[PDB]
Amino acid sequence: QLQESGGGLVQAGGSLRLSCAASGTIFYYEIMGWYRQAPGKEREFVATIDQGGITNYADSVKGRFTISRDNAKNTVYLQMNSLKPEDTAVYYCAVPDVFVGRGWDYLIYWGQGTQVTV
Amino acid sequence: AFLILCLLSAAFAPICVGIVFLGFTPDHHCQSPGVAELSQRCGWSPAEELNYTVPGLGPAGEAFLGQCRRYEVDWNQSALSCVDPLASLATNRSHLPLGPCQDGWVYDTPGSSIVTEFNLVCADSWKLDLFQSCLNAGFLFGSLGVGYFADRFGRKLCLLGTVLVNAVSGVLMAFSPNYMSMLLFRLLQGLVSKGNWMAGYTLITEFVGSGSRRTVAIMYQMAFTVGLVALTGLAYALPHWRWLQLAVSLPTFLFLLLSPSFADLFRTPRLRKRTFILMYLWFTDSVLYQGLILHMGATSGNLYLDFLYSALVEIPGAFIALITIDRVGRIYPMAMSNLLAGAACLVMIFISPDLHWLNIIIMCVGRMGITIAIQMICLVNAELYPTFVRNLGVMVCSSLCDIGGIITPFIVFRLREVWQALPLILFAVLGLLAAGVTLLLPETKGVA
Repeated sequence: QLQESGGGLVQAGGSLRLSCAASGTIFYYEIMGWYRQAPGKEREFVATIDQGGITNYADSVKGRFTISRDNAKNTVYLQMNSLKPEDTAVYYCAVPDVFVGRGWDYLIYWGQGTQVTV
Repeated sequence: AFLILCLLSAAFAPICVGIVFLGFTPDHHCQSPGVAELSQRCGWSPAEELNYTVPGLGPAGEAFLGQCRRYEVDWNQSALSCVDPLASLATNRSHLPLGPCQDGWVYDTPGSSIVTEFNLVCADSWKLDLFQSCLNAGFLFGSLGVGYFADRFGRKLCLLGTVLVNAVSGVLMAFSPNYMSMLLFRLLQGLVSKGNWMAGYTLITEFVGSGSRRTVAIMYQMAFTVGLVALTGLAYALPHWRWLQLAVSLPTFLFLLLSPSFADLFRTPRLRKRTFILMYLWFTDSVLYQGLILHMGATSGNLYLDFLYSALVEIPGAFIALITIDRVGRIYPMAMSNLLAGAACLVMIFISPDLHWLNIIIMCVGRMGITIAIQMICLVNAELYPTFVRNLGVMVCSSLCDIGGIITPFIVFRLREVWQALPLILFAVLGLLAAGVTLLLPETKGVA
């Protein structure tokens, strides 16, 4: 059971915090990530994180987004700062399948996301 | 600070391998008194001595007829033409009596070994497997008790406590008078070595965080390869097992101078199927890796070069595994690596005439294929599973793996008498079967 939160409205160069809520069973033995819908286009990719702590990022948003893991609240956070005008879409929380495909383009879960605008 | 850990790993490396150099079986034939006097009296050639005197006759087969028989005749008090001494005494093969070898055996080697010293050659050939069986039993028994001893006194005394017996036992084994004391010292030394190396692993890996842990996870394979390579140089200048053991012992002396649990892991029907497939490939790969080295160490024409070459091709396996982690899924390299192991053996069983040139190329490919398939399991383990503190479940799993490893030398050594190419069929079957099980790992319910 995945649920997203956060979102709002910003003018230019703002900052807001997102949050993905896990169930407890998928928190410890799975891999989390974040995907961007980009309406009028195919879904995009932002960042992942695993149990060890090794993180991956997209070339377009490198040096701007930061992902962190919290164990007490059983949530996965994501920080976005200095937003570009292109960054406007709904953001989904997903659990990729490692053993098939390229490792990050096959989904077995989603949470219907939430909308943000600039 | 990595120098200490590298030295400890390079010191642990020869323990599981030293049976290749300490104990080897040279060409032998038992001693028949009366031939040396005739050889010195008539000037018999030493190269052709085993052509008119050996009881093996035909070199094909005749394992018992050549190494465990004598031509019991009256060598003395007999007049011969000094051309074919047996042409008149018997005049026919199998028409004169045989018997068991009594006085002893004459070996062809400049050095010495355990087989040469204690004569484990004719009917005591099964005594050599006890050498590895005792060490594996010590490895099994050491895992259960190392946790308990570290609690009442802390980790400060235990680490210093267990690095002195490993050297004292080695020295005393180098100064052993009989066979049973060697087994006792071997078990006493093997009780603690795996625990020491496991503690050193965590001690070295404490400082490394995310990413750094992955980077230092290969330095501990590089040190193992370096230790394996540097052992071939010592065995070249010290052809006596006492000297080699005493030379590899003293370094260590100078060196010292809600929450995650196994309960949650099994009730869920998706995390229960994933581990019964992941804890079986590990067993299969460990068995194959243990067996291949012991098989190579018994039928090698030139042992010093094959053992040197079998690590310079193991080195790039970690680099390939680290290269293929980002742009390729996790089951294609595993399937390819597990498929490359079976075909190597299946070809090795079939190249009779020109095998000497092709073995150094095929066995290297097999070793590389096995080396690649082990790092992927460790990377997946690090990626997907949480940080278990310490579990009797993991302890029992390691104990069962050691139980599986105890049996292997008996099957490897004792099944080769019926047929020479029989142990190379079980390895191929296991390798080919381990490739068809990894295809059940992907989740087929709503994968896209």
